[PDB]
Amino acid sequence: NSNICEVCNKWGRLFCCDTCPRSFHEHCHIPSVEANKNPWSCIFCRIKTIQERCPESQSGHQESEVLMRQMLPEEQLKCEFLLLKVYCDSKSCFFASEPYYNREGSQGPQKPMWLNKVKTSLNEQMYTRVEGFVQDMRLIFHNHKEFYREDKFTRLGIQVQDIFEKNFRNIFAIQETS
Ligand SMILES: [Zn+2]
Ligand SMILES: [Zn+2]
Ligand SMILES: [Zn+2]
Repeated sequence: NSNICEVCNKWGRLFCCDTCPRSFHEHCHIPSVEANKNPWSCIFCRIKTIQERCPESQSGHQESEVLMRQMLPEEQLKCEFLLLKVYCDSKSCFFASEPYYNREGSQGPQKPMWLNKVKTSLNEQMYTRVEGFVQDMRLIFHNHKEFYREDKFTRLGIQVQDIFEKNFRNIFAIQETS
């Protein structure tokens, strides 16, 4: 197994996957690494299994259809993995915890949103469709763009949104377009 957490790239108390060489901190893995389960398979392995069981699940899809899917076990897992892929980027630190807004010439957003709030919402099964999860994720970056206006710090939101959107297209097998 790897000697660092796959998500945060630090050593520490790590749990090792039995079917691939990745390792995780307890709360870096999503869902949080399970108490028992020998062997244990990480979320990367579980996602790969879905694809292997149904190769046709990788044919192209329309975003509009994906968003309307109910949050059954497989779509729940896919959103957990997409969330994890965002946390894997170090720039996710800016969007992880609850923000506050006091900047001359800007007003805070009507509906603040952050990664740990989405994490909790997934854990507590508060989304009924894929749409609910994707809307909250996109709202994080949209709030950031709006608040920071012409400050160059707005680019952090563009960067992390791009990581989200690429991973969304990959995980849910969105039809490639020009
Ligand atoms: Zn970690
Ligand atoms: Zn694994
Ligand atoms: Zn199939």
